[PDB]
Amino acid sequence: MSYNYVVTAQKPTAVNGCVTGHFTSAEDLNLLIAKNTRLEIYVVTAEGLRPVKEVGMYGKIAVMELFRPKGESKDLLFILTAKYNACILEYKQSGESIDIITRAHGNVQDRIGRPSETGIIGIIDPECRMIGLRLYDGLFKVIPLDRDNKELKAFNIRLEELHVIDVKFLYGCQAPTICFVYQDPQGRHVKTYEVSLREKEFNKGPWKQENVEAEASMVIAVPEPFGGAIIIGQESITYHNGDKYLAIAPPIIKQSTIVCHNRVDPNGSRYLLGDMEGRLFMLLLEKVTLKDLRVELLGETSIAECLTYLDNGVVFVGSRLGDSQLVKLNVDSNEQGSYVVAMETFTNLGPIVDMCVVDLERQGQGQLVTCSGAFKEGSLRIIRNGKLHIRTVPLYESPRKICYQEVSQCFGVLSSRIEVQDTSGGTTALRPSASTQALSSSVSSSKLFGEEVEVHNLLIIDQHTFEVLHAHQFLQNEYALSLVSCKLGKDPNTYFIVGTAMVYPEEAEPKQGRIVVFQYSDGKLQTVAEKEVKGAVYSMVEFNGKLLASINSTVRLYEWTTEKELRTECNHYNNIMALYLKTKGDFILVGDLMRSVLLLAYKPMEGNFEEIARDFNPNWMSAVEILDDDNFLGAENAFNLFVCQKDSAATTDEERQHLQEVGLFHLGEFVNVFCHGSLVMQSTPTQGSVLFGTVNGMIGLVTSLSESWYNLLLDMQNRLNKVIKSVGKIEHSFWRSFHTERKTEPATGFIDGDLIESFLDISRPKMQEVVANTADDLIKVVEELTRIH
Amino acid sequence: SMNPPPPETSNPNKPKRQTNQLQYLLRVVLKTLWKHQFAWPFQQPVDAVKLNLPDYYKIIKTPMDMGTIKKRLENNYYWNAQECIQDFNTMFTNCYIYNKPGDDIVLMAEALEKLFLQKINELPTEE
Amino acid sequence: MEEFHGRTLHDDDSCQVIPVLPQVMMILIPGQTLPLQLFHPQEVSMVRNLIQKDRTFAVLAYSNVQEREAQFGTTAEIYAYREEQDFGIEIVKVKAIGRQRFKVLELRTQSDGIQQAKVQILPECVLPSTMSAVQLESLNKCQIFPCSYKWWQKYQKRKFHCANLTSWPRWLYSLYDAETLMDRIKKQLREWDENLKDDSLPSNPIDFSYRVAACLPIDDVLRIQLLKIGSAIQRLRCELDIMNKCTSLCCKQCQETEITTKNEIFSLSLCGPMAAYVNPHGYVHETLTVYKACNLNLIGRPSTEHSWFPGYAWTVAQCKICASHIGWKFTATKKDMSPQKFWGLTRSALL
Ligand SMILES: [Zn+2]
Repeated sequence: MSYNYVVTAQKPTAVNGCVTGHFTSAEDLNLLIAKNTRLEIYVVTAEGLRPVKEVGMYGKIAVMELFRPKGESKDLLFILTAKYNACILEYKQSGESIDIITRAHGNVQDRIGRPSETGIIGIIDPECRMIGLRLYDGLFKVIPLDRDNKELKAFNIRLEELHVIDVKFLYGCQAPTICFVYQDPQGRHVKTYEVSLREKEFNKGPWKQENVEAEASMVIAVPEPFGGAIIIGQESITYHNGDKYLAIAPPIIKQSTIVCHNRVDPNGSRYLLGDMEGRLFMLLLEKVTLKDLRVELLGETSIAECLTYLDNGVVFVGSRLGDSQLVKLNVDSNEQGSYVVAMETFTNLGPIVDMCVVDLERQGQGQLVTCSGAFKEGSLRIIRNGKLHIRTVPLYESPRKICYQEVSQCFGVLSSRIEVQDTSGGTTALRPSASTQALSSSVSSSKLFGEEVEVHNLLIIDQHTFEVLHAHQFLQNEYALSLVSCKLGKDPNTYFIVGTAMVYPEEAEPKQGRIVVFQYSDGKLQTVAEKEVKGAVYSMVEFNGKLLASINSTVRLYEWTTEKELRTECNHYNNIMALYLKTKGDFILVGDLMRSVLLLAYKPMEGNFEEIARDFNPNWMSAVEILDDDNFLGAENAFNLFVCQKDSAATTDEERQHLQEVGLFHLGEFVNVFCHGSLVMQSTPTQGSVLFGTVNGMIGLVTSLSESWYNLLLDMQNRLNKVIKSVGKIEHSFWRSFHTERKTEPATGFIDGDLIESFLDISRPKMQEVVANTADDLIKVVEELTRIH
Repeated sequence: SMNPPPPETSNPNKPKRQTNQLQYLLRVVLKTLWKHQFAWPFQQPVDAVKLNLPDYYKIIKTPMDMGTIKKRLENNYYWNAQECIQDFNTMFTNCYIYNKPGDDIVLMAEALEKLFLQKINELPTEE
Repeated sequence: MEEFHGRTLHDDDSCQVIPVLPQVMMILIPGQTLPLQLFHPQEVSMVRNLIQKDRTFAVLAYSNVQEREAQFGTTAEIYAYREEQDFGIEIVKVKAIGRQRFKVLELRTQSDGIQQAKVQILPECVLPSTMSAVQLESLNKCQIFPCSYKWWQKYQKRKFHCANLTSWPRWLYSLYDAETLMDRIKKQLREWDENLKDDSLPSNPIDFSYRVAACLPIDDVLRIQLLKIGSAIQRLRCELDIMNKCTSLCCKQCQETEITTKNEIFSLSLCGPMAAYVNPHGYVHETLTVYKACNLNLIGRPSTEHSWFPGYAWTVAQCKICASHIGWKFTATKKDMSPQKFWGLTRSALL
């Protein structure tokens, strides 16, 4: 009924997993980079890295580990998706044709069991005999590593400990053993359990339950000749083996808790460490038996999600928020201290919180500006077609919202910086960000420890040079939410409206909020109108020369008078808390976090808003956009997209006030914001253009289609699945279907552009096998769907 | 807190008879004490929930009020005068043990007893 | 009464034929105990059919008591029943308990006399953590956690650390977090009852919301809007709506006689208006500070002996109708003291 097309214009750039081993050849060292659904294969070199093959997978990569069993000359890779699909792959190359093959495929999802707080923990035994996966609290899955186990038979063993923090496989043991730290009403203890394939039940480990740190989170497996496992919390790095126990409390790691770890030496002497603050630490083991553990700081890198060691001090930083860096370490040479040097900077767009299609130089070709990164990794990215060129503008503070003004010729960006509490009574910045580095600074009108304080700033950046011209520092305990740059009422000057809200630790619901107005003329920013309202201002929209602002649940509209002040016109109360606002002509869209869609229209005859249609379905909402008068695109929980259509020709009042959910599709990406337009230059068979930015950096486009075009593409999708071999032998009809922890529904009213465009990539006999009820006539139709992005 | 059941105004087990002493204890003794201004917090049992007095019944094992005495004399519950006399006595004593001297509620109890003692001194012999 | 162990639960959205008791008119909350006594032989006959079947009977959520119209309803299970032959006629005592919410499709009344209803079971959708869909693989281990003010500050920053990745911030998801929301109800629950949240209050988010739905005075309309909820998050949010809308302060016994309002609530004590205040014996009563209060009589005299508030005489203030001990009427002794006269009503009597 809806008929839509969704194509991946830009692949996700955020690295979720990176492991080192021997995937292509037994002699050649290989690096595998996981980017949400995409897989990258690289050969480790002295100069840098060499690309061989890049393959797309039908599942969100969560578990990726390299292992070598008996008989196998080269390492086999284990991949577990978010859809719970276990697959073992091997590299195959003959002459020039590269084809990754699956030795074993199967699903490991259970009908009964609640997901754990830590989620899925993927660990494989060092001797390569069994795979350990913690999917649910108290339940432990064991899958055997055999030539006969092709369908991958799995068994869940009942464990006494529900809450498991981190589980790994031990070294220097005959029988497979798992070491873990659990939480109980007493505190936190480290316990070991021996696994037996015959009994299919848990047994006693090499040592009893030992008391550890109250904030013990990480567990690192130690190989021969040291053995055992290292447990690091927030304050100290503990060591366990049984009777042997070593404890060291470093004050440099107290600043930020270590979240990621990597093994450097094949015996277990050097260990790469990465905290939340992007600092790089080194764990040193002294020597059969450990003498002492040494912790040493290397420098400052990108916020690492997972670290990996290559060759000759070259370390690849895998960052989800920031740019991936190939950094050199100076552990050697006693003359000069430890210093980290970045060699190659990989472009990472993830996460995307706010984006806009603005013509800057082309005045025809759309140029997208994104609020990428977070904290010190927060930077602006300018995307345009070249292949897609990306221009980076560092900010060193968390970006929130973005707006453009063609009159003043500058961008209005919202920013939030972290400033620690001062002993005397104040705040100080960690590092100089765009706000403190600004040419001119300004403050608002005031009224009436060791803690990190979030301070807001209104940034003014140039559109060609991209320089911080002006910064407006916000009041104490004030949070910025909405920012719009549009002309109001009869006023010719273009203003920047801010929808701030006062947040207090004791005040759960925001009872205070400001509607500040700003003008930018002669290179100076000025306060125009201040409107204090009882509640929070989440989203703002322009409605035919008027400003629409939402206060908690109520929807309000402001008139722009000649006195240069905001005046209340009419108030529209709502049962649900108003969070999402979108408008076109007269139709106004209202949405909350509980996926309760509501449509309202401003009737100017009576001078208020009338409830048109409302849809109530509970799910975690994230982003929404109006496609047309009846169709509206929305983003919900478990990385999915939905479209709901109303009927203006409905004979009954109950039917027209009801919204029909016609759109169902699993994107595999989390959308936070939506904006209209296209990145290409401005005879299209596709109707409209809606671009989107995600958490992992994947940028795509949503466009409506006709009744004939939909059927022609739908029938092409079921035929392409037969010819194109799926990476991991997982169904496309299963992967693209609506996914939720309670139900699974088939995909309707959506066409995946990722499967349609792949027709050009595949060979001629596979092309002729699809068109057979014409081979070159279908190519021109596929080529028409590539020009749009 | 829990309110205990009110005392038995009419009971078939306990013996009862109509005497001239009980007639005076209802028409002269009760009527004068009932029509008094400081009689309202005694016209019913002192409620542990309303007045929020939970430890009141924990100390006072034998609570009484005029309201119980009024129904007992009307329905004829007492045999001789002493049984009706003991009901009035317990009534006042309960407040004296609980409420300390100086309270407004103590002053009423004492005001009624003075009018009670002047009438009980004029109590006649059984017919 | 004869007890039962078996628990019957019908499938979600599946159409089921369940009879409706005519005597039951009040809206039922899932898990709520209902003490029924049925005298009519045909009414006792319906119960006799249920015990042998599945003990599940329908209770209509009557929108209008006049036309008997009801769009929704709740299924009630008979866990206990007793058949006592009293003075000649058959009487049955039924203990009911709520199981599942339902949508009324069609009301069909039998030729026998009793009425039946086309029932569609409402899906009790339970959404997990909002952060679950955005939580990073490295911060997953930080999700488990081992002065009340300090705890919630650390709770928000840790669990909702991935807020920077989304367009919305930390504190916004707190307004949707069940554990955070449950505490907000617990706060006002303590402002009326002394019972600790450890035993008197449940831990499960769905069950906890249902208990509140009954205590707080909610007229049919609020009760219906309260049942249209099929998810824990929608229930607590709505409970907060009632706490921020009906501030009507009355007497706990009268329930109709107005004592004071939220507008008259003033801060004299540094804790706020209400804190712990003990009189000579040893009673811990939370005393409210208000300017003006209606429907309150003055009994006796104001004595300055052991006064909680500094240099004020407390007159024994009581209600005009039920005559319950509401609180006091503090009057200033010195001419240079303000507020001169203000009411000191205890929590125990305040609604
Ligand atoms: Zn009252």
